[PDB]
Amino acid sequence: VVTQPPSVSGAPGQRVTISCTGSSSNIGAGYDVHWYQQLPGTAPKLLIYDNNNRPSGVPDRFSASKSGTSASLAITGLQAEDEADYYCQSYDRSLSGVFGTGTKVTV
Amino acid sequence: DIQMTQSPSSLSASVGDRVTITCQASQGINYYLNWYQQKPGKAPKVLIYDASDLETGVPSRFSGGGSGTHFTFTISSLQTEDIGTYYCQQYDNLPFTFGQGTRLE
Amino acid sequence: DIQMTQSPSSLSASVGDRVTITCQASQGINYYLNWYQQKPGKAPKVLIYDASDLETGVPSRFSGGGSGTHFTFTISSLQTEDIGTYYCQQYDNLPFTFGQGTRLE
Amino acid sequence: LKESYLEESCSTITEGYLSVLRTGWYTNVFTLEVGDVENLTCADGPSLIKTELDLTKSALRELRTVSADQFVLGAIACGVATAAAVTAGVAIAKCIRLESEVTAIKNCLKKTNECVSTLGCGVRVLATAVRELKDFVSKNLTRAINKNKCDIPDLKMAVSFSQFNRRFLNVVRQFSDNAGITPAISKDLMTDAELARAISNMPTSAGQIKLMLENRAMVRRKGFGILIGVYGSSVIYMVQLPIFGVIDTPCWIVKAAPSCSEKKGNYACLLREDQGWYCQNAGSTVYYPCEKDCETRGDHVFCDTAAGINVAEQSKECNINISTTNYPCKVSCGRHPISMVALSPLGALVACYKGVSCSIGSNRVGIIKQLNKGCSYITNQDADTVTIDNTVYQLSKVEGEQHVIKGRPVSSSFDPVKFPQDQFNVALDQCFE
Amino acid sequence: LKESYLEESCSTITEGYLSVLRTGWYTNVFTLEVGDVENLTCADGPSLIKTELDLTKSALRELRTVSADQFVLGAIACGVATAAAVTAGVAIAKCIRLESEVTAIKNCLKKTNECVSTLGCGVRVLATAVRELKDFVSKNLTRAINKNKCDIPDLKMAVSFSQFNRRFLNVVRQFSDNAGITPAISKDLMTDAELARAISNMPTSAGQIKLMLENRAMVRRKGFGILIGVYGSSVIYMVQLPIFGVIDTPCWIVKAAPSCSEKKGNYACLLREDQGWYCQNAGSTVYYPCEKDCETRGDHVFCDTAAGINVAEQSKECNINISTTNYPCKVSCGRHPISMVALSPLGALVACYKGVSCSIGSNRVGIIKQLNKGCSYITNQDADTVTIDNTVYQLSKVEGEQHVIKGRPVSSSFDPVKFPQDQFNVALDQCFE
Amino acid sequence: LKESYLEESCSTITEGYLSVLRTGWYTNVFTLEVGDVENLTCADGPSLIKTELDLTKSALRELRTVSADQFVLGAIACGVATAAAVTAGVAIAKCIRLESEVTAIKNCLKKTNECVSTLGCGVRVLATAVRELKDFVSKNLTRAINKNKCDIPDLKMAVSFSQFNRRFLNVVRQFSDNAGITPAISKDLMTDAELARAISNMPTSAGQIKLMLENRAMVRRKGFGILIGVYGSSVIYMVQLPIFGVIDTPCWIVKAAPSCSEKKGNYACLLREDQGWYCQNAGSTVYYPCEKDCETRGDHVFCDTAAGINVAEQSKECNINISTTNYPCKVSCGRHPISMVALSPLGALVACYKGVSCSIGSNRVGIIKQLNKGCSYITNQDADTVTIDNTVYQLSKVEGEQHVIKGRPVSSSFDPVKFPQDQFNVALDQCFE
Amino acid sequence: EVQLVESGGGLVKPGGSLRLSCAASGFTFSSYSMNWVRQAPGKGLEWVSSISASSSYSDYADSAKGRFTISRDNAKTSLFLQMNSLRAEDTAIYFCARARATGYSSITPYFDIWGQGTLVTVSS
Amino acid sequence: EVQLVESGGGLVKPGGSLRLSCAASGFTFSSYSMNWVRQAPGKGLEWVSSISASSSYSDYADSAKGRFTISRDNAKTSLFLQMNSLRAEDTAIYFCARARATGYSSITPYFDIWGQGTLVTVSS
Ligand SMILES: *[C@@H]1O[C@H](CO)[C@@H](O[C@@H]2O[C@H](CO)[C@@H](O)[C@H](O)[C@H]2NC(C)=O)[C@H](O)[C@H]1NC(C)=O
Ligand SMILES: *[C@@H]1O[C@H](CO)[C@@H](O[C@@H]2O[C@H](CO)[C@@H](O)[C@H](O)[C@H]2NC(C)=O)[C@H](O)[C@H]1NC(C)=O
Ligand SMILES: *[C@@H]1O[C@H](CO)[C@@H](O[C@@H]2O[C@H](CO)[C@@H](O)[C@H](O)[C@H]2NC(C)=O)[C@H](O)[C@H]1NC(C)=O
Ligand SMILES: *[C@@H]1O[C@H](CO)[C@@H](O)[C@H](O)[C@H]1NC(C)=O
Ligand SMILES: *[C@@H]1O[C@H](CO)[C@@H](O)[C@H](O)[C@H]1NC(C)=O
Ligand SMILES: *[C@@H]1O[C@H](CO)[C@@H](O)[C@H](O)[C@H]1NC(C)=O
Ligand SMILES: *[C@@H]1O[C@H](CO)[C@@H](O)[C@H](O)[C@H]1NC(C)=O
Ligand SMILES: *[C@@H]1O[C@H](CO)[C@@H](O)[C@H](O)[C@H]1NC(C)=O
Ligand SMILES: *[C@@H]1O[C@H](CO)[C@@H](O)[C@H](O)[C@H]1NC(C)=O
Repeated sequence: VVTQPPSVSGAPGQRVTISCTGSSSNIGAGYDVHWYQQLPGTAPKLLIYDNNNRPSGVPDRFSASKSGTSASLAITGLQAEDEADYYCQSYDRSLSGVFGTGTKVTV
Repeated sequence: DIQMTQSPSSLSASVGDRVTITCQASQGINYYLNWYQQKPGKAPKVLIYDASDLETGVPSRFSGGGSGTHFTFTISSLQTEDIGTYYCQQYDNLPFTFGQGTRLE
Repeated sequence: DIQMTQSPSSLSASVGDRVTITCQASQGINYYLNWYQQKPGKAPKVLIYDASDLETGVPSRFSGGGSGTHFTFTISSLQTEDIGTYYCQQYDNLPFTFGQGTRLE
Repeated sequence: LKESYLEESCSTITEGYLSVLRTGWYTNVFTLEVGDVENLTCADGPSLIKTELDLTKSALRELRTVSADQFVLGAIACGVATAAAVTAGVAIAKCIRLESEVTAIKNCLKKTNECVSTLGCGVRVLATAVRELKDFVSKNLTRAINKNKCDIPDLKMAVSFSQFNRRFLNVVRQFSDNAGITPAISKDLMTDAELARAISNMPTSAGQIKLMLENRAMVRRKGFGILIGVYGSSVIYMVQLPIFGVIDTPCWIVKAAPSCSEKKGNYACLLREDQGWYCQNAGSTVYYPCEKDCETRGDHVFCDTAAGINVAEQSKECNINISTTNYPCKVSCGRHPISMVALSPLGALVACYKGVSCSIGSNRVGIIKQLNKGCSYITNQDADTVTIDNTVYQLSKVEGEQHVIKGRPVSSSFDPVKFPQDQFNVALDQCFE
Repeated sequence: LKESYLEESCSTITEGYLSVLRTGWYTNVFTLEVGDVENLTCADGPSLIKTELDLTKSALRELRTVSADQFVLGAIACGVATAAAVTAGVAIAKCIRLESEVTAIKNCLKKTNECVSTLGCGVRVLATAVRELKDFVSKNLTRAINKNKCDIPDLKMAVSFSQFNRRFLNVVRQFSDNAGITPAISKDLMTDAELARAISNMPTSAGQIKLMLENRAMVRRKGFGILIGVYGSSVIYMVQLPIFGVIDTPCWIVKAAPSCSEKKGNYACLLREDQGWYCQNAGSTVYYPCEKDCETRGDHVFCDTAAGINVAEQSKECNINISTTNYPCKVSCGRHPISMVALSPLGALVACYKGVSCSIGSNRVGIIKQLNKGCSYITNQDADTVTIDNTVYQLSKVEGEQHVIKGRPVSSSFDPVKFPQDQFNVALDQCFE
Repeated sequence: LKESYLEESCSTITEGYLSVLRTGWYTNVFTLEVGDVENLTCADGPSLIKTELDLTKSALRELRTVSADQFVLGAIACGVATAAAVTAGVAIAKCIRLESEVTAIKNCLKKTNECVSTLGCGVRVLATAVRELKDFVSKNLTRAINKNKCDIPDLKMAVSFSQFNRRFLNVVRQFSDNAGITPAISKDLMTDAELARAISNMPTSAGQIKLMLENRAMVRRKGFGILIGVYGSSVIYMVQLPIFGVIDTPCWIVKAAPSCSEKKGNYACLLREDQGWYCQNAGSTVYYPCEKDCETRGDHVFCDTAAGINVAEQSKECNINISTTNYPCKVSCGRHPISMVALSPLGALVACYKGVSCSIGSNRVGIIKQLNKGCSYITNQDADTVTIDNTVYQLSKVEGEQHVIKGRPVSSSFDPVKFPQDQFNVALDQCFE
Repeated sequence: EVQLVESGGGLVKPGGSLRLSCAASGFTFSSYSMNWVRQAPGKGLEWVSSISASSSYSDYADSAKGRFTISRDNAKTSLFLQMNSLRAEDTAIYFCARARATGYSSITPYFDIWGQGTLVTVSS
Repeated sequence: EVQLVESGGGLVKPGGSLRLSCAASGFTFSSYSMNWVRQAPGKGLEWVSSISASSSYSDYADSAKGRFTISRDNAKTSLFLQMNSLRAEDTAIYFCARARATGYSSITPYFDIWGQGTLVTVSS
């Protein structure tokens, strides 16, 4: 299983950092990490792919990294639009595609 | 002696599951690895020889591969009669060490 | 025995001169050739080993190369303390014949 | 497989090939432990052991000197493909060369023959130790060469030694001859036990794993090796295996032969220049113009994405009505009616014009038919052979569904431009009308 | 040999070569008997025999995985030649791969090492047994490996075994590294004795037999091998030897260099594009644009008819009437004068224009002449060397007769077309007037 | 290194490479003394010595039969380069083949393993004896093979023999496979000891000696060998090592990618066709159009002057305001906008047009930039990777000074000619205006 | 626009069967791997199954093995999930996703385009 | 015209220093090796030193080693010889020469273009 903290919070303009702690079968097996945002009542939106590449049309203040068996998404300049679930995703050598437990951000 | 580490010590899986078992020698043993099934309270039964070759009696869902030092055995779709204990056994040199034996539940 | 012909039997050069010395075995000695400097009234001192390798603390102006049968040694810019007699020495087989020794003055 | 004869242009498109496309590299770093050899010296005389030992030590001392350096579309693409491969590999070797990274690699291989390592530059190389020679040198040969005597009566020692060093000497030959970057992964760089073990460790989907384990001769053939160096008495090198990050997408191959017509007795020939492999990649049509790029195994064509040139999705209009799409389908045109056979997978195109006598026949029956003048499409079911004059071509006996997309050839329906009549690799509307 | 300098196009034609054109394939099917090896196991420990045995048994197990997958005229021709050869070979292996025919082949080779067999698909293959390894494994090694012990003191058998299996291991490498189809016939696929037998068994005229027995290095070069597979413990593979069904017909080679002239001080050039080998085959001129295929030994030029493009018999008018002929002689033309040497067999064409300084000289004399600017023809009798600024070209000291066919060069006698002036591979009358 | 991005033509020129250019050949005539072998016969039965002896004698008897026989500039240059090399070597072998020369060469090698000799044709060849096998056959094997009955119990003899003959058998394999002219100098033709000795004997300046002794892998790679023949029981062959008579002159390499621009939504493109290596030789600019010609080590590019085409000294104006130079700078032009990456030494050119999504990224940061459409130059400091849709190219992490030579691209500033719009390898002013 | 549109979601009694359908439009559907993902109400995303670009490979979560069957019609540009033996725990929104990967470092796919999903309810 | 022009030659007291300069003009100076040659009055020519085309190699006669230093500026198209510790025996005419070689048989250079030379006098 890939684990995230159940929630994080901060004032507008804070940095908040969401961890995605995987294991030696997934993130530690060399598979990269992806992050999705899901605003309430919508399908998820891809925020990040291949650890840190950012799609067109995602604000430059979302930034992410992978290191060891872990990854993190730093939401710099936290803002009212970030009131969403954030799911990391990877792939597992046994389970194949594994989403994390998903972290709600609260502004 | 070739030590025959074998993992995982106990699988459990559903019918239809593509279960896989690993055996890993302490040396190069070429392809000289056999896999056996023992059903509870039965004499063992050979499934694979030479790391990869199906014994004539056994269902073609069984399979295996690897050479040298890491070997793998897979039941490509577990069936209810496949519940049992699986052992690898090198024959590269005397004595013919069996693996630890992995139950599969 | 490997005979170790070494040439020229003597040299003279200025400071700064890129003097070069040759040693030539009677057989193949692979790369098993050492070069020694003997200052007058001193025990010899090793400068190069294995045809090419600087002994520790040897000034990096010294150098050598070659393999098989022909070997060379060069002082890439002579210095006043480098005056002395240079000997090659094979060790490809017993006895470890030294070369004739070439006096550099 | 499927094959449409496009009558409008004397060209086949063969479809239903699936795809495998290399999209990255997986690094396996091999520490071949040459062992204590530079502390052993035979000094008694000529001997079997001395000869193998001198070869081993001479090869090692040689290897320390070896180092790496730390529009006609085909020439372009295969230029980029090789440049990209070496640059991708060299960029990783240049991390591993750092002494902090070698010593980490060597240390994790202390008590295991296989290690997964993350370089400081973040690449998660696999690492492997080869010790068979070191174990021999340390346990057997070091004990046999007493006091530099080594013409011992044990010939089993000398013959054994010539077996164990065989791999090492072969690795030295290959890196030295290729100046540190081999073009392919020999059995001596990576034995087939290690390739299967390395494949099984790739961070990839099980579909690719099974596909790679079956096609491991291709995995070996697409990868390449780079010499890192000699460190202590280990040679360190690395092998870049392919990662096939695109599979199972459609590919097709376009074949063409000269289409001509004798307008007032003058052959207004035309030939399609856009021949070769195409694939869909991730919603883009990709063209692989160089013949080194792509190789088939059954339905799977193994291409390299670094060789591909993207072509507009409209470009398949050249396979549907080239006469009348506005996309610039590339053709050559000119006066001279070359007569030739183009062997497609499921049949042959047979261009047969004034002069040569073309016929088709079967081994059971001899001549079945004399072909008409003009381009003909001979399915591998119509005949076993085609002949062009005295030349005989055996056809590929392969099951598949041939089709004809009918239409009056362009050469026979448009007028050639008066001047220049001969034009090479031009958009079609410059040749005709 | 004869050589005419065609003054008016700065091109030589060299004549008096004799064709030797491959027109079919002869199959030799080899049963290499690897022997009983899978019943032998060494189980006491490391041993010399065990290592050679494990290499043999592993190579055999590896081999079972191997099987085969199944205008710019040069790119066209050499593709067809490659595809036709493989398809012609594979079509026979698909016969032999039938168990109904392996078993016949194997049975006729029961008591003879050589057999002539007709496949059910009608081809009369030769069949050959190689037994030397089976004989050793059966009569020697099976007798020595008592009860899986084989750390045995008879070191003759370990060293001897490593000699007998060497052919087998070389065959396995050559097929595996090429995925079942070798590019050429190694000494390991077919030894010199077997090739001499195979040539002597071909259904061909004694003239071919004698010629093939002399040039057997070429026969080995044009043939190729296909793996048919492993059946029991015999590897079966086949060698397609060439059949040279056309010999002794005339061939010639055309060489050209840029013929330029400074009309109004700016240059105009043309280059003949129809360069390379030509032969008369069966009363048709055949052009061989591949530089890979045609290959001289003495006067004999060996070519593959599958690589040939038929050209109209009028095409030799480009060697007499190029200014006046109505055949579309292909040239390139344009502004920029390349200065270069084209080495013909009996001499050198020397293009020397404004810029470089060209001279000819002999080792005995030094500079003999400073060449006039313009294309010049230098027989190997006029000088030993030609130079182009600092570059020196040694000439072929080959006896033959040289001719000059005089005429004012085309590019000096016709006015260039004003636009487009630079045209690649066009019929001559599109460049001039 | 320096790299000027020439904005107006989407091409880099990379500068500050130094030059090494082959300008002659140095001959070493090896005499490999095969020994007394054909006076020894094993006649008792199968034996180890008999098998090695039979291979040695059969190989020698084989080798006696082996003998040698004695504008798109790229295809021209690599044609001339090979023809010149072989003709220069053959012309020397044809002197050495004279029995009056062989006997002189052999005689001076009576007393020494190395001799310098002047042939009667004046060439001052080096000559070398290889003699280890003769010494074994004479001192050991003749005494052991005795009255035939060579199946002696001494297996050290048999294993020893299989070591000494191994070089000889490899020389036979290489000359026989290549029909007497090897493409490169194996370790079996010339060992590292002999190559270093031969280099140190060359009549050349000390700078070349030091440079060649450092780059001796290149010397081995540029040279080639020719079989003279078998004389008595010596095989005699010669190795042509290069002489690098031009060094240290400037070189540069020009790279280009399609400079497209859109007019009314129609693309117009040009590509520079004058790509590849250039050097100054002796006050002449020389162009090396074929990709086999030149190879880099560090700053030194090792070209062959026989491949070079002299180009006017004005031709460097194609690198500075090609938009107005009067020199006919060769370009292709046409409609179809290829999107591609050209990897330069210090960076990448990235042609990126309507369609593909091009981006640059760093392993530490991901996407740095989405590239603008149009040709872009990406220094290897701006990013670690470039992508073209899903394709990723790793950039060369090499230090050097990148430069930009600014200017509005030609295709953005001149109107294309309406017809023919697609033109291949033409002087630029035929594409525009 | 590049759009996926799921359909066929509804209410099913436990042990029932259902067939979700995801029509794809605006893109070269035969080029892309396709996926189904689901979300139990207020829970995290669960990957369900995947199919390769021309159906040669199919993957399932352990909850989906045997019970579900993914398929695609590249001519209808439609993705299907047959479902059987639906448990109450299978009550979820199911999204189809276009899946994409770059092979450079590793092959882990990511879901660039998502459909708006269809609610499947499994209850009495 | 292809011309070399030496300058800077004059009278120097023994132990003094001097710097000869040879401007090159009319040719692609960066392509050619350059040499200094001298002639003691009425004596034969003596080679003094040489520099490779891009200055990567420099050679000196045993009389010149350490005392002289040859250098070139390929941008100024100028060749220089620094001279130090000038002995009375260094009194000579010094010529610069363009140097050229054909590599065919051996690399021995020859001096195709010479400057008219600058007289250096070393005396009290
Ligand atoms: C190399 O050395 C090892 C270790 O000494 C040898 O292994 C022994 O082999 C003999 C064979 O008769 C056995 O009796 C011993 O039990 C083995 N182990 C030990 C620890 O002695 C090995 O035979 C030697 N030779 C080779 C080729 O490996
Ligand atoms: C392999 O075995 C054969 C016989 O099976 C050996 O041949 C015999 O060798 C002995 C000793 O040389 C002779 O006395 C016999 O006359 C030979 N023939 C027979 C039928 O016994 C042979 O030497 C063995 N070894 C090899 C390498 O062949
Ligand atoms: C080949 O013959 C030479 C010459 O007889 C052998 O060299 C002798 O070897 C013995 C044993 O090592 C020494 O006692 C002698 O001093 C050596 N020299 C001479 C002149 O006898 C050599 O051993 C033989 N074998 C090989 C492989 O060379
Ligand atoms: C092996 O050689 C190295 C070379 O420095 C030396 O340090 C080491 O002590 C040697 N070991 C033995 C066992 O000879
Ligand atoms: C066929 O020609 C028409 C008319 O020129 C063109 O609009 C269309 O794109 C072409 N269609 C195909 C499938 O090539
Ligand atoms: C050799 O192996 C085959 C295959 O197992 C077997 O049928 C045969 O009996 C064996 N023969 C001997 C002599 O062991
Ligand atoms: C050259 O032209 C004339 C007529 O123009 C023709 O008769 C003659 O045959 C041509 N040359 C040759 C060699 O045929
Ligand atoms: C070696 O062979 C040649 C030719 O057979 C013969 O003339 C010579 O006498 C032989 N010498 C010995 C020592 O056998
Ligand atoms: C530019 O082209 C003109 C052509 O007249 C030429 O004179 C000039 O030297 C070229 N280079 C520069 C930098 O102007």
